[PDB]
Amino acid sequence: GTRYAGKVVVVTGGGRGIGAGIVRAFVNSGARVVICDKDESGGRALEQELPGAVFILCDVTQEDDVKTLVSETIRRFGRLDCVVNNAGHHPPPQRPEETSAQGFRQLLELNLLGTYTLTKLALPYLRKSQGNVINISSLVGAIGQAQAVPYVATKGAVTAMTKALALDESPYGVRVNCISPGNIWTPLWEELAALMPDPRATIREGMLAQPLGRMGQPAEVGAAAVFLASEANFCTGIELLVTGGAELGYGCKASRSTPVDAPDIPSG
Amino acid sequence: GTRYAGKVVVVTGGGRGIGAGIVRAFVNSGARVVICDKDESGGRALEQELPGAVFILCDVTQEDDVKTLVSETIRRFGRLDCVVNNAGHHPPPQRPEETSAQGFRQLLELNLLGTYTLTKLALPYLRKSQGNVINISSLVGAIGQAQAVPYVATKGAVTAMTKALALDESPYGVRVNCISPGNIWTPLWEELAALMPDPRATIREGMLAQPLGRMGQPAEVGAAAVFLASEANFCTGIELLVTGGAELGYGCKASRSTPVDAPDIPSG
Amino acid sequence: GTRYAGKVVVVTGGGRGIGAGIVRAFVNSGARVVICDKDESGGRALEQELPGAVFILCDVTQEDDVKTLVSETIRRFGRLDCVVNNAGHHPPPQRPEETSAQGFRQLLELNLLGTYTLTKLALPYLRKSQGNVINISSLVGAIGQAQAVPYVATKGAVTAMTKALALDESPYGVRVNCISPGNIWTPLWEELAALMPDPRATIREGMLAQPLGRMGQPAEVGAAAVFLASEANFCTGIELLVTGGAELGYGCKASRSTPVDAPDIPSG
Amino acid sequence: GTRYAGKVVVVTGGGRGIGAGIVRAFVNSGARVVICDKDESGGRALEQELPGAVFILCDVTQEDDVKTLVSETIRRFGRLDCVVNNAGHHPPPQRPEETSAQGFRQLLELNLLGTYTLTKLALPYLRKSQGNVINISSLVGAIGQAQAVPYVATKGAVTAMTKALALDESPYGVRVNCISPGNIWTPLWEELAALMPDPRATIREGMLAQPLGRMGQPAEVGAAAVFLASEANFCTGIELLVTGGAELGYGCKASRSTPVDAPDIPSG
Ligand SMILES: NC(=O)c1ccc[n+]([C@@H]2O[C@H](COP(=O)([O-])OP(=O)(O)OC[C@H]3O[C@@H](n4cnc5c(N)ncnc54)[C@H](O)[C@@H]3O)[C@@H](O)[C@H]2O)c1
Ligand SMILES: NC(=O)c1ccc[n+]([C@@H]2O[C@H](COP(=O)([O-])OP(=O)(O)OC[C@H]3O[C@@H](n4cnc5c(N)ncnc54)[C@H](O)[C@@H]3O)[C@@H](O)[C@H]2O)c1
Ligand SMILES: NC(=O)c1ccc[n+]([C@@H]2O[C@H](COP(=O)([O-])OP(=O)(O)OC[C@H]3O[C@@H](n4cnc5c(N)ncnc54)[C@H](O)[C@@H]3O)[C@@H](O)[C@H]2O)c1
Ligand SMILES: NC(=O)c1ccc[n+]([C@@H]2O[C@H](COP(=O)([O-])OP(=O)(O)OC[C@H]3O[C@@H](n4cnc5c(N)ncnc54)[C@H](O)[C@@H]3O)[C@@H](O)[C@H]2O)c1
Ligand SMILES: O=C(O)c1ccccc1O
Ligand SMILES: O=C(O)c1ccccc1O
Ligand SMILES: O=C(O)c1ccccc1O
Ligand SMILES: O=C(O)c1ccccc1O
Repeated sequence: GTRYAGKVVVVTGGGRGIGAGIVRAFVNSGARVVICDKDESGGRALEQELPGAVFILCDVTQEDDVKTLVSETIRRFGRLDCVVNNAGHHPPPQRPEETSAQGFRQLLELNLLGTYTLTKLALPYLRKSQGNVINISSLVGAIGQAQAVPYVATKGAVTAMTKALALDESPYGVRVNCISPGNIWTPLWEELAALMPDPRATIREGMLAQPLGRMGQPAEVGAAAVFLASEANFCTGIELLVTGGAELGYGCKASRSTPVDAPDIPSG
Repeated sequence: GTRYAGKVVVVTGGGRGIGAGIVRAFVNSGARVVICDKDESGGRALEQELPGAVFILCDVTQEDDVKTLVSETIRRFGRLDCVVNNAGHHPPPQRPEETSAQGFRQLLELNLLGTYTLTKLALPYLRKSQGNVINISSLVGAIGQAQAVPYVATKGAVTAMTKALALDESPYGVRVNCISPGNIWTPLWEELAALMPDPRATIREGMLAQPLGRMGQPAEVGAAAVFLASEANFCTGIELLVTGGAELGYGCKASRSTPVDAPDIPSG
Repeated sequence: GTRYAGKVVVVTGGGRGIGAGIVRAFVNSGARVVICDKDESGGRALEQELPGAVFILCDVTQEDDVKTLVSETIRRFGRLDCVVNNAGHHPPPQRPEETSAQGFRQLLELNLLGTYTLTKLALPYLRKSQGNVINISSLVGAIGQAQAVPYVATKGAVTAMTKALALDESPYGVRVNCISPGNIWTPLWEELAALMPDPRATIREGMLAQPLGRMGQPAEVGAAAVFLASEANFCTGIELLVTGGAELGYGCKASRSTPVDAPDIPSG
Repeated sequence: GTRYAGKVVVVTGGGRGIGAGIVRAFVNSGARVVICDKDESGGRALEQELPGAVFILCDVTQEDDVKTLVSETIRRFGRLDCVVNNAGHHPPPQRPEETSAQGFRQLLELNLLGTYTLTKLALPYLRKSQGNVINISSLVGAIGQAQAVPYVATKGAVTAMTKALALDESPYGVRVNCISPGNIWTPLWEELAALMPDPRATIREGMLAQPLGRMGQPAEVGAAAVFLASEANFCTGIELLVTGGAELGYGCKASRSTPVDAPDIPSG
């Protein structure tokens, strides 16, 4: 592959799940990939497996880690063409009264402000390279999700901030886009399902949520990212849905504790 | 009620279902309402029950009926303030290979071109009154629907044409908006459910499609219409969703004939 | 007016601008309105002018102020039917490198977490009343805005969180919706324009941004809010646009420092 | 290139403009491309220039031409993997009173029913190949356009029908997606600009409509199409925007004949 040959790419949270999918997709396209992750285990494993992937330990909520990540990427590689803000977390299901403003704040540090800080520090270099930014939002930013008020809020923020940055940076030719994956089968998905009374039933409901009848794969988000960076030169501020059609058509939305009348009083 | 007192309102398909809901809502607001319907039974009944509602027999696919409707409304009432394009039909479920281009054309005559013809003839009078147009689209125009390719297409057209008209008519101060109802309990809904092997199970799936756990009522669309005409003077080209939240969150979207793997191969 | 008679309504930032528009609209509908504002001047003025409007000093970023606001509203009035989260701020234009993570955080405290905290504390009472929540987001949450990365992000968060809450609260019958105003002529708009080299030229560009050719008024957002609370019982999780059509059609989007070729090389 | 090697692709309107962009992009990916066009000049030229591109004369509004196109593609190539419905026309600017129902109908035959007829006949073969459909809609389907009520309506229909087909065809694994290009520099764009009093000023306004400051190219839509067909296996029913950001941020929307007050009465 040569669609992104020699470009320098930073992927946050690139050590597993969707981030690793994106890392492999960019390596496959010929890029130099800086894996940024707070966990050294998965990243150093990719670094050793994929030459041209390199691991730099970095928590994106720690402003110094991000300055050092950026500082090292330029020092080590002389340029920066693409930033894929992927580091993010989804808490276990929580009703609104089970969330705290403190938890919300911590989650904004990761999902939103981490994405913002790396982008701020990266923009002077992306301007020189006429690079682009890719943020990994989520479909629930667009249509909501049950028991995930903080998470949904951070993803609504990422998608909107992507459009704001696209306007601020178009005078420099720097594109700024986001991918909104639906249900992607990842360790995070697996870890969350394992907290449920019936994990496999929960995973099954995850697959049935798509007209296509399955969850997506990290590789498929990785292809979407490589397309945005390498072949979508007239795309900026877009929200690319990788969702298997989950947002389409009617479905079972009234919840298992939601009072529903019998079908003889259909409209109350 | 006085929020729309003495304004002259035309409601197509106003003889039953959502159209009658809208007719009652405008009468309640003090308007003069011209009920336009191809069926005389339901309309003349409203005309007799509601003074200030008046029935004019008119098939909106028949250009002469629409010229005569418009011609009679001005002759009889001297002005035209509001056109609610509601006349529309939803065919029984049909797979794509069960539709014909002829059926599609007939359905466009009603759902789209009927709305277009009345609007064209009404605009010279709406310009003088600084009136507005309200089109009744559907949520499936926005998110699709199974087994309804022609219907969905006509509703995608209505929603888009609403925005085109809003731009063409804003120099005159004529607002042009649409309501996109989700599942509304109406005779049409009832007639379609009755074609199913299990009508009440189908109606129940209709109610479960909403987080609110019920279908909407015609009166609730009627309130939305009266709000658009009488109190939304800074609204034009909007799509007002009356859907009970159907478009929100994940749901059961993989269809009963869609191959789905077991939850041990979640992503294929 | 009687469309919301005797319901108890809290409006944050109700002391001027859009908040005061909403306060007057609910008072006009017959509600008991608790004006919540951090500035006593504008609120106490409304409290004295409008009986049935009452002012309670409260900064929504101060968790104790919000507990006390909620505690006093129930103690004083015995119920809570409607929360209009309107308190919000738009900073002066700032390029991305002119924003700080600290400023972003402060802005999230107001625009997002203030809305979240009042909603959390209000929900137990809204559940009993089968009330509803109305958040005042912004159109730029949906389509972005130049030189406003933090602000846009907080409004993307508000709009998404509205959908998350609508799902979490539909089992209780509590609707949760937002209004996304476009350009509304308010003191905040005036204050921001006054920071510009040519205020009136800037205000003029604000009016030209709408096909309707003007900015909106607070009263028009107030009507939209009263409609959501009092007549949109089948609406939840919707984004109601009060924008004068700003999001429609093509416009002048390439910025005054954006390199644009001459029209003989149209596509680069 | 090998991303779509040996797949059989039909591109309607493939003889020039965006269609030819898509044809070259698929040929470049290794596909067998059947150029379908009503004009033989541009298509036979591509057929001779690009081996593996083949031209079949076909007007998509003529049901027999489409049956013969489909019949010949299978007979000649034994399979059908991808249908790119691109044939479409944009009439010169027309106010609503300058359109006729007849013109509207003719435009629906091309833009909508042509897309529908080829898809119907192609689906039995796409099911066997687990192929996909790509419709070329337009951004104005989503946000409207001035003086283009019929055109906008047909494109609203194409985008919605894409979602309906995606639901109907997901049980077979057949993806169905659309691209919504903004302003793309093509012969059609050039022909329309040439009808204006100042063509180059009009082209310049076309470029300024994008934050990126230029129009798109056919090659860029071609890349988007090849991505949808060859690498977006978890995408169905999506609307991929190729618009240079035109839908983002505020712009000059109040039209040159739209009454606008001076900036001392900003909100009427
Ligand atoms: N899995 C899904 O279905 C899904 C859906 C929509 C969006 N997303 C988004 O995709 C991204 C990845 O999701 P996933 O399922 O692959 O997650 P994951 O948990 O499987 O992997 C996330 C990676 O990010 C790293 N990370 C976490 N916090 C970090 C921090 N502070 N600094 C640096 N690295 C950090 C983790 O160590 C891990 O390697 C997230 O932003 C998530 O919100 C996922
Ligand atoms: N019912 C729903 O759930 C639902 C959902 C979304 C949109 N809608 C739309 O709302 C509108 C009304 O739906 P409904 O369920 O109330 O339907 P309905 O069948 O119950 O009533 C429709 C009315 O329109 C009249 N009509 C039909 N064809 C006409 C024609 N050619 N000329 C004049 N009048 C004509 C009928 O005679 C009838 O009185 C339609 O446009 C429909 O697409 C309905
Ligand atoms: N003006 C516009 O064009 C526009 C457009 C879109 C959205 N909005 C939103 O509408 C809301 C009001 O905007 P506006 O133009 O009327 O603003 P404004 O400045 O004119 O009034 C805002 C009010 O909120 C109060 N407030 C501010 N911070 C507060 C806090 N921490 N606690 C309590 N009260 C607080 C202020 O004292 C003031 O009374 C904001 O949320 C804003 O983002 C405004
Ligand atoms: N140019 C733009 O800015 C733009 C923007 C949005 C969408 N689009 C869409 O993209 C498509 C192509 O646009 P373009 O600008 O490249 O147009 P174009 O006029 O430059 O080329 C269109 C091609 O389609 C062919 N065609 C027309 N009618 C046909 C018919 N009945 N049967 C078969 N072939 C037919 C023409 O002969 C021509 O080769 C259209 O569907 C258009 O609506 C274009
Ligand atoms: O849809 C999501 O955003 C999501 C993210 C991580 C894990 C499970 C999920 O459903
Ligand atoms: O959702 C619709 O458009 C609809 C319309 C009429 C009848 C049943 C329906 O689901
Ligand atoms: O569009 C906005 O969100 C806005 C809000 C406050 C002031 C000016 C504005 O344009
Ligand atoms: O935006 C469009 O759909 C379009 C299509 C063809 C020509 C010019 C255009 O603006």
